[PDB]
Amino acid sequence: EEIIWESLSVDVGSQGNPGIVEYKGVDTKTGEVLFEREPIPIGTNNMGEFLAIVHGLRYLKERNSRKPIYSDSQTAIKWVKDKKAKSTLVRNEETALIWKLVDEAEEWLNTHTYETPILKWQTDKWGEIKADYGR
RNA sequence: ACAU
DNA sequence: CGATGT
Ligand SMILES: [Ca+2]
Ligand SMILES: [Ca+2]
Ligand SMILES: [K+]
Repeated sequence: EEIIWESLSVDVGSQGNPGIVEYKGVDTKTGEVLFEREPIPIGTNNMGEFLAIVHGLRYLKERNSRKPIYSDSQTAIKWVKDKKAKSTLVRNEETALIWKLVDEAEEWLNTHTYETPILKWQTDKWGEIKADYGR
């Protein structure tokens, strides 16, 4: 019902889907960019949404922060909860990098603990998530 | 249908 | 218009 302003917000941006993928995390309150991943040559929107959440978990754990993470992605929130990214993207030579990152993110989830609430950003009521790359 |  | 997902 109410935005939790003391939080981290994440989003993906891409050129094509599948296509070049990047992601970033921002302070929900100020918009300050806290991390940004170098573009990955080929991935999907949902792989990027997933990697952004997991990177957020790692970022907050390293800093002993109990802030929640917002994502607008129903898919990525579920994949994190399941510790399994059920992407349809072909695993081939071209997609090796994104798949390595996804595999490594799952591996981290399977070897670490966290209490970070992962919250759905309600775009229809609140506008675009603060980490949005725009049009 | 809903979320991107 | 297309694609990624539950
Ligand atoms: Ca998003
Ligand atoms: Ca966006
Ligand atoms: K659809």
